[PDB]
Amino acid sequence: PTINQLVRKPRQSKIKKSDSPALNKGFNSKKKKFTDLNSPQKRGVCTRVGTMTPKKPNSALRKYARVRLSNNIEINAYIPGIGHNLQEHSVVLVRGGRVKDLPGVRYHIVRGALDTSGVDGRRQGRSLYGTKKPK
Amino acid sequence: NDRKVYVGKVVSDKMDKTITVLVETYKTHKLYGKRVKYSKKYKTHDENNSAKLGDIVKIQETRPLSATKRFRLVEIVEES
Amino acid sequence: ARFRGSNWKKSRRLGISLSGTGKELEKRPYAPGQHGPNQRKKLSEYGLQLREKQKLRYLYGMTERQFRNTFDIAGKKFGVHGENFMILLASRLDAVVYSLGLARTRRQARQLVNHGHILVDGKRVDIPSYSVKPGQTISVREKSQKLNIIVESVEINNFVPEYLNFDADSLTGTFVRLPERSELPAEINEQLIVEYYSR
Amino acid sequence: AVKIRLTRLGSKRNPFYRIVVADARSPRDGRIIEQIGTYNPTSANAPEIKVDEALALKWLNDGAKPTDTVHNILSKEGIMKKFDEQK
Amino acid sequence: TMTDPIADMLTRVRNANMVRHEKLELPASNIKKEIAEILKSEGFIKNVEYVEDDKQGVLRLFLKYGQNDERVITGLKRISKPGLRVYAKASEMPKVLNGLGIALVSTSEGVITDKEARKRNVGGEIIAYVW
Amino acid sequence: EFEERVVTINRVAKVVKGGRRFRFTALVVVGDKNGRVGFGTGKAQEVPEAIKKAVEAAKKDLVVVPRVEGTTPHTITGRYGSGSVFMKPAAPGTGVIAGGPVRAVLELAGITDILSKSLGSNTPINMVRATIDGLQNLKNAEDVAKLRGKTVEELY
RNA sequence: UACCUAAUCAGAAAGCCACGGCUAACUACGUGCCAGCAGCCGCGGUAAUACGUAGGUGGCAAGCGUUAUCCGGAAUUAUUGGGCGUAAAGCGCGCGUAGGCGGUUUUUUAAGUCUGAUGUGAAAGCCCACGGCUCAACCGUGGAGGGUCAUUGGAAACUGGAA
RNA sequence: CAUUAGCUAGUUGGUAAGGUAACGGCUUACCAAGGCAACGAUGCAUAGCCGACCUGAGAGGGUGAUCGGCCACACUGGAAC
Repeated sequence: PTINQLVRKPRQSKIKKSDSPALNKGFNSKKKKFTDLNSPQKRGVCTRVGTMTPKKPNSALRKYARVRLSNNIEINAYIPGIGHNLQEHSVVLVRGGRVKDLPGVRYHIVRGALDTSGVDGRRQGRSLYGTKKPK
Repeated sequence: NDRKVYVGKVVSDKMDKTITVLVETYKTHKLYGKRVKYSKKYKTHDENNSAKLGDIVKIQETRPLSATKRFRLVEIVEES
Repeated sequence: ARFRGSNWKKSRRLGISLSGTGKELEKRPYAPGQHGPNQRKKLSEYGLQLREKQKLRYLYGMTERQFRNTFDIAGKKFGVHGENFMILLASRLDAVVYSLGLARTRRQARQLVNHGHILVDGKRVDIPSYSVKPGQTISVREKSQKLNIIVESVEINNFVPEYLNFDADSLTGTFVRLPERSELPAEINEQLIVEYYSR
Repeated sequence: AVKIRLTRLGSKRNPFYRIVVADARSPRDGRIIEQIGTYNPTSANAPEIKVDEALALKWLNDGAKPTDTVHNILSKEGIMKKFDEQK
Repeated sequence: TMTDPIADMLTRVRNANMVRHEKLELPASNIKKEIAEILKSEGFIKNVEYVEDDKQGVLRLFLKYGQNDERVITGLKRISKPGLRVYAKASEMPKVLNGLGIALVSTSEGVITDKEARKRNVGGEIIAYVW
Repeated sequence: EFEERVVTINRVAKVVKGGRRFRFTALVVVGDKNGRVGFGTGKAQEVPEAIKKAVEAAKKDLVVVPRVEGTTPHTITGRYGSGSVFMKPAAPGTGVIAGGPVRAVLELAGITDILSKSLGSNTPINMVRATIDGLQNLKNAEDVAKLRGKTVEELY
């Protein structure tokens, strides 16, 4: 635009909508209010453990878990790895990162953490997927 | 020392011993650099209210008079 | 010593001889590993920039974030960024000791500086990364002046670069001059590491 | 009241001090009025001290009161002597 | 309506130079007169002719081209525009094409070039870029 | 001797009654690292022959690039279609700060120190055309002084 | 307690991630659109350098990766530095108010503009130099820099005011 | 933030009196109808501010841990000695 049009109407940049919104909100049990926190991870309770069919191009039974976080927020989280020991009423640690196939899963359950075991036979890539150094 | 002086235009003389002086100045835009005209209204004291709406007058600051006035009328130069 | 590894496999993956002056790239001048003997593919721009950086880094035994930190100091100085970078590497105490001729290689000279056998300006300097300035004195510790390893290499060193005055008697050095690009290793393209860090 | 005192400017076990004219109520490393000089007690042998003369005698005439060791520092430059001469 | 007579002058030169016209005429002005004589002394145009008519006399400009019809003037750019004016200090005077081109600066010492303006250590309005 | 660099190799297709007659096109820039650079393209039925046609195409048209100590005489922005390449001369030790196809063009010429940015389309062919366009609009002090009837010192 | 001096031992002191392209690093085996991987392009359907493992390789290293958030790359709010025929974008068209901009010359003024001088923009910070810790981090000194700043001279082409 | 447009009535000015370290609607009486607002009054939401820090070639963008300057607060809310 012209300089005068810019002076009257300064340029407005676009706002950035962030992924993993449920990690950006805290809770205050005393005031019954939601806060803004920007947490790396959040801890929740598994209210449902099951398996989800993936998007159309792919075909594989993917394990997931419905997790109610520390907030009053109920999200769906992926379970990386082969074997998992999670049933209902399991405390998990949930990080960011979505699954492309699974529609409605925007988070990942951290393996090898509070009440979540690692992958039994993992030998290369043990930082991810939990599990300690064999021998 | 020295108290600041402004020159403006009388835009209100509906109150006794008080006039409103419009001191228009210039402020450049920080980003685009264009100078934009902006105006500021000053409420000034004049015991003998000889200023009439439309006069360019001389204004000098002083101690607080009333809730808003901080200026006195120094010189009237226009007639309108 | 940080690397503490195979100095042949590195010089085989890289294109230069690092330490040894040829003894490493004689029978197998190709890359190490299972796919080493077979033919080599072409290298992209990034592969060539990274290769040359690894050439100079493994030559001096420094690690990253210290190679990078030294590179950052070089840009501050006047002149060509690449030249002052290699000048600063040649001014390291562990490198000056080897180039003086006190040791027979780079790693051993580091252990001579590290274990405190040097006594720069008559004072114990056991930091391999000490930056030697022109007009100093790189001596040898009195109790270490009867070291067989030191005297085994003091005579076979022969050539000493012009920016280093070496005394065979009293086991002392001088660092008379700032090294020029000529005296520096000629197998390293300085302009290719400058471009790597600008990526 | 107004005090001529030392402000710590050193790291762990390596203290450096500035000779500063400051109010007594102000924090040690906080608000000040004027910097007068420096005091390094950990230098080679003798503690190297640097003091200005015009401002130091200006504040002393204005009623600033040196602390116990600023008195020593002002004495090693004869500042307290010349302050005494002008009775 | 006409708002920038100077920008019209530079565009007249730009348009005539593009089609390699040997000469052009434009209504004259004191500041437009000086810009023409700055370009003459800097070797961008051949000659400046000012003809006295009754009203706003005529400025005739004879453009210069080189051996292989090489347009001596490569481009013209109005810098200070009525919608946004540009003023520069002597310390931040711009160097058009690393000195291979002149910037017309109107200072208190008259309409001059950017090279010797730094010599007088004065600033003014950056009129146009000529390279 | 003219060093050659293959910029890009692209598999193109023409749909026929049978379907998808595949060809290969090659973009190659040639230069001498002394101030003569050129580009060309060629399409063959196989990759190794598309390069040779491109190399021959490039060697025909060479652009003389003026340069002062491995840097351009001044600042210029080359344009061709949607491609635009800004080119700033730099200090002796700077290096070639350039992107993709722009990097090959300047390296194959006698340019060793430049600051550049691709302010347009990233399509390789128009990037090269834009890069070449700036290099021919470049002017050295000698020519400019000659054109204006002045000495080089009179310019400065 | 730093620190120094004697003996003694290579002994007590490396792991993490990657290797399809972006992007440095490839083979074999197991499975067989399953198990699983994935930032995107996407891989996996009995001969996967893309999944798991084994060798090798490469990148770093007392750290290595993942997640969370900001700037960059993004010229993707374009003042520097974008556009509106067909990709998003010219209001259906007038009359018009504030505002923005405004033909040539002369005289004057000096608000902008330019050029000085003072006062201040604390200290600590950034950059440069120098010195001290065995080097470095760090520390200390000296400059520099930082304002739509205030007061006060000077210039008068341009913009502004007056005739 | 305009999908917040009209806000105030000690409000705004004056005249007296009081009291305040001090000017002043600071307060009280009596006069007049005034005062602010698309140059964003008001309202809503959010927030301690700055030197400074991160990022960027720069222009800019984000941030306000530790250190220093200022402000405000001391279980919540009033008051004075």
